[PDB]
Amino acid sequence: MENSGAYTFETIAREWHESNKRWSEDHRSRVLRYLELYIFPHIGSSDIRQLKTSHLLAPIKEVDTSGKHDVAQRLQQRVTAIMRYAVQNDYIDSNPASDMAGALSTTKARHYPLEHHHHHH
Repeated sequence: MENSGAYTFETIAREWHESNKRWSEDHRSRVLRYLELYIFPHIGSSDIRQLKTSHLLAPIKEVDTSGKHDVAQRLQQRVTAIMRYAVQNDYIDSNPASDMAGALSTTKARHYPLEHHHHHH
């Protein structure tokens, strides 16, 4: 990229998103403000190349306590997914969130998983 910058956590989310995995992206342009603030509340002082383990989940637990606990899962999935691409691009080397809120309540069976091979742009 000629214009050096925007290498942050923001653009990495766009990278896999532009292949279109989910909808409602039109709204996200504005929602980004609300999202960034609440997804990185106590951890918004760190760089993408310096993420930590599930200790950062503590402030996210706050909204969980409000009874809106389902949103926390929707939030965490971003950092969990992106961090996997981060490891696949090997620019973080290690895996800070190896679990990150693994097993919420009701565990399923997952009989013959498919989530082990994915490649299509």
